[PDB]
Amino acid sequence: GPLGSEGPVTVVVAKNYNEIVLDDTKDVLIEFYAPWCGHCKALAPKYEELGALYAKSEFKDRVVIAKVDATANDVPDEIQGFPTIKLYPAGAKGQPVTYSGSRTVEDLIKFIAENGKYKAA
Repeated sequence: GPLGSEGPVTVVVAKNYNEIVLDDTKDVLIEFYAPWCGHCKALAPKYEELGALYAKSEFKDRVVIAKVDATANDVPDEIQGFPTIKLYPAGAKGQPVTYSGSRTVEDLIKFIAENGKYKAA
């Protein structure tokens, strides 16, 4: 049926991050960010290219690239390092892979691929 619309990576706010990023249906990579975070602005290229490929290649119904505004949405988890990249596997949604977030897609693949249960790589 219908496929595609706007923004590949599922930017799930803290409001739904427990419904989309915390879903055991697949491995979800949540990248906490902000609107003024120059870092996220550099991480988006990978989030749109990876997210798009993850949501439009051979895993669109599998490991999904998620995001959330750590400054626009009150998350239930604390963050000592802004931004952050938590990976909620499809089995370990209770002890995700909290991260700092870098500017590399290769590390992302190996991320949910070594951090993920689905091993999307």
